[PDB]
Amino acid sequence: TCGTISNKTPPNMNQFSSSRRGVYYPDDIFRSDVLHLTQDYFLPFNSNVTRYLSLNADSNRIVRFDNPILPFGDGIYFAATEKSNVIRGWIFGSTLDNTSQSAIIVNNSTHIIIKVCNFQLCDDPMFTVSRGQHYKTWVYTNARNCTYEYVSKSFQLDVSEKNGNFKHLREFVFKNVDGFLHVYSAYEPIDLARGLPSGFSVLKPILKLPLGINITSFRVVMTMFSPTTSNWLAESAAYFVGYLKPTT
Amino acid sequence: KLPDDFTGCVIAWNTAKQDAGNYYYRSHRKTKLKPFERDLSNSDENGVRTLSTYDFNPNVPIEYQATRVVVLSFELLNAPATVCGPKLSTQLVKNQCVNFNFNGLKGTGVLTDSSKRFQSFQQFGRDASDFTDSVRDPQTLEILDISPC
Ligand SMILES: *[C@@H]1O[C@H](CO)[C@@H](O[C@@H]2O[C@H](CO)[C@@H](O)[C@H](O)[C@H]2NC(C)=O)[C@H](O)[C@H]1NC(C)=O
Ligand SMILES: *[C@@H]1O[C@H](CO)[C@@H](O)[C@H](O)[C@H]1NC(C)=O
Ligand SMILES: *[C@@H]1O[C@H](CO)[C@@H](O)[C@H](O)[C@H]1NC(C)=O
Ligand SMILES: *[C@@H]1O[C@H](CO)[C@@H](O)[C@H](O)[C@H]1NC(C)=O
Ligand SMILES: *[C@@H]1O[C@H](CO)[C@@H](O)[C@H](O)[C@H]1NC(C)=O
Repeated sequence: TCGTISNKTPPNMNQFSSSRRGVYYPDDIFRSDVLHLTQDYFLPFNSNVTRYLSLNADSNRIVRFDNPILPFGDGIYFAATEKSNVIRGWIFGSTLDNTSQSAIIVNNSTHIIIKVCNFQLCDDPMFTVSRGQHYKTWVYTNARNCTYEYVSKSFQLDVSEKNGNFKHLREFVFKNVDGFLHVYSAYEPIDLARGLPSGFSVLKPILKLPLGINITSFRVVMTMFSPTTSNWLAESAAYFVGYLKPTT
Repeated sequence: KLPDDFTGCVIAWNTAKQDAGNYYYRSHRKTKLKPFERDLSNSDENGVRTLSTYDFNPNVPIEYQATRVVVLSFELLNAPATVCGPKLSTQLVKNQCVNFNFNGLKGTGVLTDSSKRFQSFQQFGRDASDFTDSVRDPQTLEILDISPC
């Protein structure tokens, strides 16, 4: 089964700067004490980056739960500014429907799951949180022809609807080259209400996944919350998308 | 599709006796595959299949007979060895000019202990000339300096 959202407001797509944000290791070669000049898909400095929100404003009954199908370019830069682990992961593919294989990468509350299958996706792929704890996964209805799976070691997230401004900045770069999805990441403690903070970031290689799939599009998987297992509420989080461009 | 930067081996052999049956290949696509891309789509938008069929029988002409193919793709990074050839390991011989072979990294030079801090994954070190000046001994995990003979 799937969750549903009634009367989203559409994404406002405000734009912010990737100020030196989002550098990553371009190749697997170990280098030490050297200056390396290289042509690769990088996010240019001070590039425009588009903001997407999950937000709830009951005083206007305004909901935002911005999970559009975004293009995947020559790879993407992705950053979540976060306080309640609303951003749980991503769906990668082409059609993002059962006619093609898609890769789902999600922090399911106790395990990172990676699967490649002919998923039937929900219209709003999401997790749910009841009473501050994991409820149910509304990401996909059918798995069909799975051909890759990975599951990370056990953990627990904090899943409560923590109050205040954002405290976690999680950064990612995704590249799909020679049938590997490369994932790079960094984490930074933050204490800000809006936008990306300015600053230099280098993202470490986290994953090479031998997913032979065509990745053309992606979208984010997010939580909704409730105290009473119904009337699911959006909760304040923002994510930022930038596109890698061939640059030296 | 193989990449242009491919490193690896392509291996094939005839199996027309074993692999009788029906097997499929994509005869047409709107765009070529990327290297190591896969496309499992059977039906088109209307429902007719996009895949052609090999009819494999031992009775078909040789050119049409089934071959199995294995493609091995390799990497030789500055990272721990994961697959190795059957070579037996010798003792170390330090402070002498010797040939050496560490994880298939051949060379010649003088081996000594070293003060080098390596990274947890790192197997060898190089100076600004790419002269390999240190190597992790895969047996003891100790770091050896390599000097010119
Ligand atoms: C990967 O997937 C995309 C999307 O499914 C494919 O893009 C289609 O390509 C054909 C021919 O180029 C167009 O007629 C379609 O309109 C495209 N669809 C979209 C949504 O862009 C793409 O061809 C696939 N293969 C590769 C190698 O990218
Ligand atoms: C996007 O970039 C252009 C120039 O790079 C800039 O003029 C524009 O202001 C940016 N977007 C927004 C919403 O400001
Ligand atoms: C996903 O998390 C649930 C509980 O949070 C757990 O029971 C399940 O095992 C996890 N998924 C996988 C594939 O382990
Ligand atoms: C995919 O799964 C279905 C059964 O769910 C099966 O009929 C079909 O042949 C499978 N296709 C591939 C390519 O494995
Ligand atoms: C085998 O490798 C391990 C770890 O590298 C090492 O402790 C051991 O001495 C090596 N040789 C033998 C004979 O165990």
